[PDB]
Amino acid sequence: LISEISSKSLHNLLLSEEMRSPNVREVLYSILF
Amino acid sequence: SDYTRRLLETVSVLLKTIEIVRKENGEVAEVGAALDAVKVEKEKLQKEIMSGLYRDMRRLRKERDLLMKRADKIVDEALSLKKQSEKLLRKGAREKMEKLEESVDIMESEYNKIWERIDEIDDIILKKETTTLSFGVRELIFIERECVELVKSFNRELNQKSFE
Amino acid sequence: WIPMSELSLQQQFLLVTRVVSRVFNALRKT
Repeated sequence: LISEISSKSLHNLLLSEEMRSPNVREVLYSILF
Repeated sequence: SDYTRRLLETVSVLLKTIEIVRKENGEVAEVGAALDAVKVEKEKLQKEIMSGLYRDMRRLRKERDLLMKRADKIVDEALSLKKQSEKLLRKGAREKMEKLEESVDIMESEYNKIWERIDEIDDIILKKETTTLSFGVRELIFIERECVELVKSFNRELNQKSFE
Repeated sequence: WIPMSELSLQQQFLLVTRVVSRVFNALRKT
């Protein structure tokens, strides 16, 4: 866990730019399966 | 704060590299060396940041360990004096029971302040986690991304220059 | 934190590629 916090601070999520629901994510994962 | 200032000096040297490779058509590998110098200096400074962070969390976790070990010692004393009180109740020495219950009261008062110092340590290590990670490494990552985007922009500019 | 069950396919890709890139950088000094 030495570099895990550095990985946390590194990741670039500041711009979302997506613009649903978690059950929709469930069926998307099942469909991908 | 001085970490950001020194990396700002490094990226100002990188701006000088950009200037010289823009004026007299300098080698792009010079810009690569400049960006890699910013990279390795940011890396070693972030290593220094985690070195200081690990040093003081080791210090404060060692103090917290010492204090909970001492709390274990004090509750061991409480258990020992409680057993002495239980065995003394079968004898009938009331003059020593008052001293023993006062000894229990004082150790309970000490144990309360032990827990207070535990709570003081925990919030302090939490704040040390929050502030340093929220400012230092984030600012270094931001200036790294700004410098690599500037280098990419100039390299694509030189790509346009060479293709014309 | 913003836990792992909230990101997307490309964000999970960046997570897993950061993990394997850390493993790579740890293994390339051998």
